[PDB]
Amino acid sequence: GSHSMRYFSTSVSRPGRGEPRFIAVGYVDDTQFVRFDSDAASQRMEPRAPWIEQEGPEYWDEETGKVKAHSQTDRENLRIALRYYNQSEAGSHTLQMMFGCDVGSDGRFLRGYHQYAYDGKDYIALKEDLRSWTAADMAAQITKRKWEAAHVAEQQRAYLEGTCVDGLRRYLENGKETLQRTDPPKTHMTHHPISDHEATLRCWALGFYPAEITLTWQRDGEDQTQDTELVETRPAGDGTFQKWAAVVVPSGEEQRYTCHVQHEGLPKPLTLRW
Amino acid sequence: RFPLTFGW
Amino acid sequence: IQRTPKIQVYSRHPAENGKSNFLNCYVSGFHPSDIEVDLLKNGERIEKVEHSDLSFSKDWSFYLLYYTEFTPTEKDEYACRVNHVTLSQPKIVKWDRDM
Repeated sequence: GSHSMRYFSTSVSRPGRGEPRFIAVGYVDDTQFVRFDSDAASQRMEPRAPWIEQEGPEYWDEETGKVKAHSQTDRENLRIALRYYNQSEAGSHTLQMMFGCDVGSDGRFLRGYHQYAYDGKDYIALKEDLRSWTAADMAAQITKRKWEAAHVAEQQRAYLEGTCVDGLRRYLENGKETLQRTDPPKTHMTHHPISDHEATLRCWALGFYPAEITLTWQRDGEDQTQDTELVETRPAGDGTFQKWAAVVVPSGEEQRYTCHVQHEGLPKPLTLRW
Repeated sequence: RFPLTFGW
Repeated sequence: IQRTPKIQVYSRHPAENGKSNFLNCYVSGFHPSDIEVDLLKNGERIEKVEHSDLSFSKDWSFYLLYYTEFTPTEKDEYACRVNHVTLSQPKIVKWDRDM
């Protein structure tokens, strides 16, 4: 059980029609636990997972503090952005940020992240060593100079290796029953004739957590990586996930194909046969 | 715990 | 700086007529974040449809889950309708028990 904590933030300017839209969410693994929305009436950081509600009014105040501050910083970042590339104040622009830390099973620091996108393209990110940034263009160069001059990294490195992961453990302990159990996929296969010369095998996986999953289709034991319709994994909307995989099969050959399923909630990987 | 962050 | 959404329309649990379920429309991998998403019952858009909070994958592209509590029948038609700048005309996608 490797684990991750992530925050995502999006700010979208509305030239003319108000301040930027700002939306922030947090995740332990594929479970969202908190959200901020500037448009919502509550104007606080809000819970989205039963267990984070254990936290005191202290935590709510301070988290609201920070997400609020960040949203203001975004407002200015959007303004600065236009200035850097000389863009119209009439266009709508999007500003995104990811932050988090990864721990292994023992609970110890693996990885830390802090990266940004402007208009959906990489802008600036903290390198893996956590001591320098990677800047995607000349605008982001300027941002980087400031950040080195300001010695921002020394703070981020420490925060990630220190407080981020400490926060990760504590959430994992608190939201135990939920975050630490792993739900396995209920699997099955369906058959859908489409002509007199061909039929469709579709392999399902349902009710699984976490979202990480591999569906693979074989013929005679030979991989079929090329001839396989695969859907992007998708949430049930009850905290589980779903995926499926499909192959067009020459009528009479259904028995030549097998379906393979890997998921860390399965002791053994599965072979499914029609 | 949400991050502290800095101006571009 | 431009990505068309992937649309998926599907139920939470395996569909059984007369049993209440949830109709879900998952949009994913799009950009920018402006998106309109409707759930239709026989072509008539269903009113109280909710959605997750805007988030995004590793690659910066966005995803949203829209859902409503519904009771399918073997008579009723259900669909997702979607628009986005990358779409010239709203996209209707029919819910298929099997996909």
